[PDB]
Amino acid sequence: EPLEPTLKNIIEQKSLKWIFVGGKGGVGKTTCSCSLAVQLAAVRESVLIISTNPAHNISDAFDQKFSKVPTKVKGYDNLFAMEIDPSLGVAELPDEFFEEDNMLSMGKKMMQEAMSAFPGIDEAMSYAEVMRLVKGMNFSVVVFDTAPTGHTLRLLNFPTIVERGLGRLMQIKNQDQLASKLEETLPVIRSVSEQFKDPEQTTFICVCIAEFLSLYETERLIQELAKCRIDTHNIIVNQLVFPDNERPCKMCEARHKIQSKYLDQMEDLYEDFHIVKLPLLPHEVRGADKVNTFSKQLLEPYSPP
Amino acid sequence: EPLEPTLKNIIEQKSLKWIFVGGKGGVGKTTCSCSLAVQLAAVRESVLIISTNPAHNISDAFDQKFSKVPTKVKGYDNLFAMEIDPSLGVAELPDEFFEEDNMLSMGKKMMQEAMSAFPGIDEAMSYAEVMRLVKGMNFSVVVFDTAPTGHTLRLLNFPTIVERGLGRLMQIKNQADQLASKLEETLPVIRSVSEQFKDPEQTTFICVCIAEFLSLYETERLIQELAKCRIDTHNIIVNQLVFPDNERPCKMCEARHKIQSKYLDQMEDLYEDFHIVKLPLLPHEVRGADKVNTFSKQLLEPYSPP
Amino acid sequence: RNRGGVQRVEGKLRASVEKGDYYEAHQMYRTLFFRYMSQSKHTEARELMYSGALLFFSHGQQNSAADLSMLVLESLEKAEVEVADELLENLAKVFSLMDPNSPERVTFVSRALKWSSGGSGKLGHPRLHQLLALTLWKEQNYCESRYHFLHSADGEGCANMLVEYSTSRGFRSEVDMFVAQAVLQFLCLKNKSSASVVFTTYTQKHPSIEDGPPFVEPLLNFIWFLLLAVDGGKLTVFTVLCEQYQPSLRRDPMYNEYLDRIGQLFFGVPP
Amino acid sequence: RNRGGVQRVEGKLRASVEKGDYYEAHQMYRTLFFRYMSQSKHTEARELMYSGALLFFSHGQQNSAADLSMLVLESLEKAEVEVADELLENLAKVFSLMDPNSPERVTFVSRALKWSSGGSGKLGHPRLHQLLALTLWKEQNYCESRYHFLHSADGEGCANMLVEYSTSRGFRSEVDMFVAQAVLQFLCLKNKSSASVVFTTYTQKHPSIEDGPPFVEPLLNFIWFLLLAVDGGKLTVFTVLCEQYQPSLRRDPMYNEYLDRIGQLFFGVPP
Amino acid sequence: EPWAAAVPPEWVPIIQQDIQSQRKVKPQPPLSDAYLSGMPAKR
Amino acid sequence: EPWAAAVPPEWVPIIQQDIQSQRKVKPQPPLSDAYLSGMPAKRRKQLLLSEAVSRAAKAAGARPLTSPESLSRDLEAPEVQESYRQQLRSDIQKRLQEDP
Amino acid sequence: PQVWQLISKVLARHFSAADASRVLEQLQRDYERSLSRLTLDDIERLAS
Ligand SMILES: Nc1ncnc2c1ncn2[C@@H]1O[C@H](COP(=O)(O)OP(=O)(O)OP(=O)(O)O)[C@@H](O)[C@H]1O
Ligand SMILES: Nc1ncnc2c1ncn2[C@@H]1O[C@H](COP(=O)(O)OP(=O)(O)OP(=O)(O)O)[C@@H](O)[C@H]1O
Ligand SMILES: [Mg+2]
Ligand SMILES: [Mg+2]
Ligand SMILES: [Zn+2]
Repeated sequence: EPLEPTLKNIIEQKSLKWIFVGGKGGVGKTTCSCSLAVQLAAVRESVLIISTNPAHNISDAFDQKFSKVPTKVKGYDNLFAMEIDPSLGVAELPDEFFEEDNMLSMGKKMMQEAMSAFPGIDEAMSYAEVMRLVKGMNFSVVVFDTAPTGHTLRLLNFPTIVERGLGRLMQIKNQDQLASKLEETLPVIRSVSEQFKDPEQTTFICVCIAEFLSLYETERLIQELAKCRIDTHNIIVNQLVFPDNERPCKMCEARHKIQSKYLDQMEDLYEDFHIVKLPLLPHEVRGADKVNTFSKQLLEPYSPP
Repeated sequence: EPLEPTLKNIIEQKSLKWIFVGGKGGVGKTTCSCSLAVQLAAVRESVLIISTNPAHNISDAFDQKFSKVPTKVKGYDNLFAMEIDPSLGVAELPDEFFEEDNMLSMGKKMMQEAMSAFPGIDEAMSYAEVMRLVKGMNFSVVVFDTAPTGHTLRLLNFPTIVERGLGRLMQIKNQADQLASKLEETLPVIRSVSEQFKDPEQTTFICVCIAEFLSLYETERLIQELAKCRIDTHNIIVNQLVFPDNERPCKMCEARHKIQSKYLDQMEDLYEDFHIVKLPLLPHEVRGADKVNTFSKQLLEPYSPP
Repeated sequence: RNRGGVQRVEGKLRASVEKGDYYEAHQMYRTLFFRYMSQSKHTEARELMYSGALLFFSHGQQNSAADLSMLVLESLEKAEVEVADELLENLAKVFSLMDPNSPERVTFVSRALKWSSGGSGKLGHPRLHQLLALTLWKEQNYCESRYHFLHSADGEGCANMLVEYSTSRGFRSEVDMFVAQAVLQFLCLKNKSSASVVFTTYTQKHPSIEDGPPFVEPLLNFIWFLLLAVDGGKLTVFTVLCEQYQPSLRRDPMYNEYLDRIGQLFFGVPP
Repeated sequence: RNRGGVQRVEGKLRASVEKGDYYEAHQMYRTLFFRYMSQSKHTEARELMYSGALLFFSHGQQNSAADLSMLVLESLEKAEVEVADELLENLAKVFSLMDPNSPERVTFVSRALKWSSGGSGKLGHPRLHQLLALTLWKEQNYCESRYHFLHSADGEGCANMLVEYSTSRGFRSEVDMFVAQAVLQFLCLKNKSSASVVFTTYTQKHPSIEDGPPFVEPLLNFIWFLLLAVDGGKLTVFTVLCEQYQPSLRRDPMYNEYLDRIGQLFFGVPP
Repeated sequence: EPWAAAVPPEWVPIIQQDIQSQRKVKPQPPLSDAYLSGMPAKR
Repeated sequence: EPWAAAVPPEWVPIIQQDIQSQRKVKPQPPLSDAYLSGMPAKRRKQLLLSEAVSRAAKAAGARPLTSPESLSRDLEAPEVQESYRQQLRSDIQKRLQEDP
Repeated sequence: PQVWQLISKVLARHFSAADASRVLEQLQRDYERSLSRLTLDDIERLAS
């Protein structure tokens, strides 16, 4: 009667291009997103994973360091990973063998120096790389890792605000050469914006644990996404504990009852949402083989012994 | 022989004014920060908590919703809490007896509206509140439930870059005077905050982490970044530890204890000259004044498994 | 089944409220409100938020009650409910229950006024302004009470509050100026009837002011003649009155500016 | 107050490397680097990072090795180590080991050049430029190799690489023009001796270039005369040569502005 | 008087007394802050 | 000779021969991509019939009486029209021998 | 005939005679310049 507690819909919906994973910190966004990307790679032609989260962990999750440029993930023929650069791409040859456009380039260099550590620079470069990918159209689907809920919301909000600002700037401009740069970038910007607003093109995966803070922070996140009109109809409950009735200790029992309370709360609260439940594995979840094994149950529904 | 695994150093360092808490998301920054603030409130005359994280949870931690202006915490007299504003001063009551400056009004309105969701505006307004409190001085010490490592480091470095930009502007004075006067007036407070953040006796950073690969090395990276910013930090909070009972240890507890032992030994080897205070995983939700107080009690008393 | 979740949520909210888990109850209220607004059950969501806000205010849960009141405003706005006197009364009641120093009231008021017939402008609806002014006056927030009264249309209550405010704070030499200022400000806006009624009431009721339209104080006589002229709208009379009473108008420079607006608003002075 | 934790960490790093847990080993390498730099054991930290980078390269752990090389550069920068041929050759080897397309090569090269004789100038120490040029030439990346040679002080290898590059990619009517551009670009920079040697070697050794400076190509004869003239700095002779050979110079328009700098670099022409 | 014609006759008398009062009225003392609270941003 | 005086005498004959030759020689053909990689990369040196004809009309100032959609429909990439690109491929194939 | 008819046949249908001739001659000059613009790399681009 209820929706299937599996992400099978995500795998099936081939029209899906952009997938975002978010929630409270430490719920497992990184591991869950890696698992989802691994599952997708088995179906789509090419899959990318992007860690917008500063101090990126996808390298840790896959136990294989990744550069800013996408690189192939060991053990997979079409899975690629990349860690966004919070800094600007200021690398370049030291200078030409003659004078240059220094009169113009110097202001740009000062701007880069100033904005290198600007608080919003991380998400700004994330949006820049999103635009670059939209231009490239290289990977069939791209998954995202976003650390907090608030900054994920800011990133999702960018397209709208940037498009509005660009439109207003055009109106003020037509009220010299750089105008080209506007018309060059307005289409692509718009192109991504609609994609973020189109449920077919994009979707958002909320991942949470069975606890008060996690549950209600997830609720706030869902409401904010509704405000931004970003589709989302599946949630990953992570780090569940199912007591081994053969040998249930005190802490396991208490944690299980707490998780049961909040999981029943979720079930009542989130009708018409797929609710995929993931147990807390004993061994660490790191490395391609472990991540693949953990992801297998992300599609096949889990059940306690 | 090693450093005492308790935050007693933080409590006794009465000169301490600003306390930051950070680390990998979900390790317990909010709960540990609340516990530390509760402990301090029993010593300092008045302490404050600020939820820098956009998704504020100190309300959830204390089971008592807090406004955007400091408010006393239920069950305490001198403990205040607040949540940073995610928006600018858009709500106001304008006058209408005369024509208004349409150009200036529209410019300010559009600026604030566009900047309302602009990234870092959370950090920008957090810095604004930092300056407001520095002028206010009303509170003895203020703790921050900082956002995850990245944005926290961005915020911490913000004073340096803003001070440098103001210095550049002073170097390029007018080469609209009310704007110049305002810019000149705010320099001393920016300088004061920048200096304070750099003083070990004035401020310190508490790193909180769990016994796992990702959390451990995220904490390591954060520590190195703080060293780059020269922000003092000499104590870590290992959180959510598990100590299986000798009687009936179950499979999951056994494996998790093995993993945590490995990574905790790693931490002990890696972080000499740090007070590594260890907190267990309680069997009940840590929410509400009583639960938080009980949890904080052991945050100062060196915990030892039965 | 597919909808039993909402009912179970509501029952759990009731149980938590009985238990006193006020913060958890507030969270449950927010969730229920969002779900209802999803189903376009706007009226039910608004009623639930109103009841919850009143309940939290009764228990002193100031912040939670304020948040639920804000949600009430969200329901009214998103549902585009036409202004109704009962809704204004409810909003004023909620605003009364809030803490005067808590900034949320401002945040609330600015929102509420905006919702109330937003087409008119920042004036909102005069009825709501009158209610807010009455509430503030009962709370002795004389500055804001006077502000709202001026934006209101209730001349009589405005005059009574001004009389109390003058007898409380103003100096002996300022008694007329208050009403004059108020009257002048009332004419900075197009509310001449309010000016007439408030001036009449202030003159009659105020003990320190002697009765009789031919007032002893030159300033009161000037204001009375200015009201009569505005009734006649004769620019020449207005200029004559302005020139003759210049020493009195100089008692406060702001008066001059008001006159200018008045001249524009009632005597065709060029912009 | 240390208790031998660093030694235990080092042992664990060794064990992890022996186990084939490369990523964890790289993490421990970073940790050890920072710990050592705290103790100011700059030389030991640099040696450890260099060895680890070589090890990771040997096993194909590209990104980890590149990160460790970046750490080597960080150690050199912080320790303010005077440039020495051994360190430069180590950096050259490390760069050679990196993957050509990865931007990390660009970043590492830029940082190394900035460090290399950082106080001398923005060009960087010629030895590093020459080593990078050789490495790129072996890679057949003629563009960057030529760029570095131009910035380098070596002409002989530059001349040979130019000969090979022109033969492989240059057209029939461009053999002389390649060396012309190289010589003019060298001369715009103060390194005139490099221009002389590269011209001599390229002309002597290029199969399609006849021996004896009196060449068939008028442009090459012009370059010869220009090299002779710059030795004396006679502006009138320079102008004579420029005007007379204008048809040859126009083959590449940029040549014109190049000559301009020559005039002010060696003939004292005002800018 | 030139202005007397504009105003209706019954307004005329009081005005002179008012004028006469304005010719003997002492300077206005400083205004109470309560009065000051009644103006916009500019006071 | 005017400029002969400034230069050393030994250069003058060679300069004379170069001057004579510079007129007999034709201009330099377009630069190769190889050499084109040398100069600073700021200033650098048509199978699509629809694009080519549109560009030519815009440059010459010509305007089709019918909307361009009709013209595009007429040349809707048939084999006979793609004989255009086959002829271009053949032309470049013949010109390749000039400098492989 | 050759490419010139291939272009003129479609041009004359909707262009004016003078406009068609101008477009054709501009196309011919562009073709000549492109042949001048040719390089060893152009072989790969035109082959596709
Ligand atoms: N099902 C699971 N079983 C066991 N450990 C898990 C599971 N899911 C996640 N973990 C571990 O829990 C820790 C937190 O998870 P993870 O780092 O993926 O979270 P996150 O959403 O990326 O957090 P952050 O907000 O810090 O980016 C990591 O050690 C991860 O390996
Ligand atoms: N010692 C503990 N014992 C039991 N539960 C704990 C403990 N510490 C934290 N928790 C719970 O773990 C979850 C995560 O902790 P918490 O929310 O305080 O972390 P955080 O660092 O503030 O999170 P985030 O970075 O996502 O804002 C919460 O349910 C918290 O109640
Ligand atoms: Mg993560
Ligand atoms: Mg937190
Ligand atoms: Zn257990």
